[PDB]
Amino acid sequence: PKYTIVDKETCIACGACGAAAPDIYDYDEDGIAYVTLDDNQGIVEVPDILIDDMMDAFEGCPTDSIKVADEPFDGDPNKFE
Ligand SMILES: *SCCNC(=O)CCNC(=O)[C@H](O)C(C)(C)COP(=O)(O)OP(=O)(O)OC[C@H]1O[C@@H](n2cnc3c(N)ncnc32)[C@H](O)[C@@H]1OP(=O)(O)O
Ligand code: F3S
Repeated sequence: PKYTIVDKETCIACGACGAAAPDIYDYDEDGIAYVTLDDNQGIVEVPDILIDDMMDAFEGCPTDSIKVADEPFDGDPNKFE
């Protein structure tokens, strides 16, 4: 399975992610992206139908704040860094 999460400390509101995968990434009140599947905790498996969009957002983010992994992040966007 794939999991995704936004590192809110490195996100600078580039806005590429919400457009590429609106069913995965949205913006909080401060304009910072987060994953709507699981309240940005990187624990819900990304639906198969949304993998391509996820990849588009992952590749498009200028700050590499979107992370993609094969195991849950359990809330830590830098777990695999
Ligand atoms: S990043 C936010 C803080 N930065 C700024 O405000 C920077 C001013 N913008 C820039 O200098 C350029 O936008 C970036 C991309 C930061 C540096 O350019 P890149 O050469 O790395 O190039 P890309 O052009 O491929 O970025 C493409 C995409 O970025 C998304 N995008 C660009 N500009 C915007 C705005 N204004 N709003 C939303 N998205 C924007 C698009 O998703 C686009 O990429 P896709 O790969 O097609 O999804
Ligand atoms: S900088 Fe933030 S707004 Fe989305 S494209 Fe990258 S996570």
